Amino acid sequence: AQTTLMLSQKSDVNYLGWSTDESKVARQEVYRGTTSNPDLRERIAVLDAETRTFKDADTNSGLNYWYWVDVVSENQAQVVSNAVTTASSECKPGATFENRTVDCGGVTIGTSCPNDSKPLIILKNATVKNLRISASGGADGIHCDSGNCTIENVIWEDICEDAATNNGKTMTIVGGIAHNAKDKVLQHNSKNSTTVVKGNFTLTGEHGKLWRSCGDCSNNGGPRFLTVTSATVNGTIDSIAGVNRNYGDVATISGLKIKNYKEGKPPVCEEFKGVVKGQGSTEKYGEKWDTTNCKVSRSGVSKL
Ligand SMILES: O=C(O)[C@H]1O[C@H](O[C@@H]2[C@H](O)[C@@H](O)[C@@H](O[C@@H]3[C@H](O)[C@@H](O)[C@@H](O[C@@H]4[C@H](O)[C@@H](O)[C@@H](O)O[C@@H]4C(=O)O)O[C@@H]3C(=O)O)O[C@@H]2C(=O)O)[C@H](O)[C@@H](O)[C@H]1O
Repeated sequence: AQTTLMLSQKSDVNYLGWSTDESKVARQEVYRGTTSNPDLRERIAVLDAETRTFKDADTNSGLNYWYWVDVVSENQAQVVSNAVTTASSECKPGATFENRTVDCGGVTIGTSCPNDSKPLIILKNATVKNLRISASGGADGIHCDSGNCTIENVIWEDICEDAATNNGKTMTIVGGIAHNAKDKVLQHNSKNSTTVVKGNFTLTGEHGKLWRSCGDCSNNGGPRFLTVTSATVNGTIDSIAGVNRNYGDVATISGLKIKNYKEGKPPVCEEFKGVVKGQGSTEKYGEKWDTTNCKVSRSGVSKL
């Protein structure tokens, strides 16, 4: 197998994002050192088998750091990633991948962020992994335009418009770090489709919503589904999910951690009235728990 590791430095905190193709994961260990020498690294954490991200806030600046992540299987096999520090050619803006998995090997891409009224990567029943979207060249992020798409270990240094848009059947977010400065992270426009969030997808900075079933799209309708099983918001966010109840949307949220979380701060699942473009405006009903459209108990959300 293989483990590909990437690092994002935001607000004096080091965020690690990795993808692994190991099958029966038992645990994952994070190693950190003050030099390049792997032999001098030390275990600063032993994590569970599902997370694909890690936050190291116990670092002092002025000092460079090297990181490695060791993915261990049930058969105790150890798949150590490449080193990342604070010190393929197919992944370029405007690219379209179809019916395959493209490993971007941790490269950075971007164009620019327009000022008016443009997808960076379009996936048609495909998967993209180990990709970093630059701070200025975000455009309209990643578009899943058909079939099942997986966006694995993608780091958004900043979000220009939308981080990822589900215009397909199923959009799965596995791990990844999404940063934004003052917004829509996951935009869902297709109908009879699902958006899955796991691998502890992490949002940092300032955000609007983690996920929003389009409220006023042209030819709007539903149903649209969201299933969050693992995610973390280490910053401020207006709300987590926005469902159109009149359209049959269902948001199921568990395994979510939020920095300084408190009832209504921020609201998690909110119900709206969806409208067709031009035929009115979208009104917010409010935050809801354990309803037909908002399937999330207070047990599924906790303070980071
Ligand atoms: O004509 C189209 O179909 C259009 O689709 C894409 O754009 C999407 C929406 O059509 C567009 O109006 C916008 O919508 C978002 C959000 O999804 C929508 O619910 C609404 O959000 C309101 C409020 O305006 C926001 O500021 C915030 O407070 O949230 C509110 C809410 O009810 O949740 O308006 C939003 C917005 O204006 O950005 O973006 C949608 C998107 O997928 O990005 C295409 O991008 C567009 O070109 C066109 O094809």
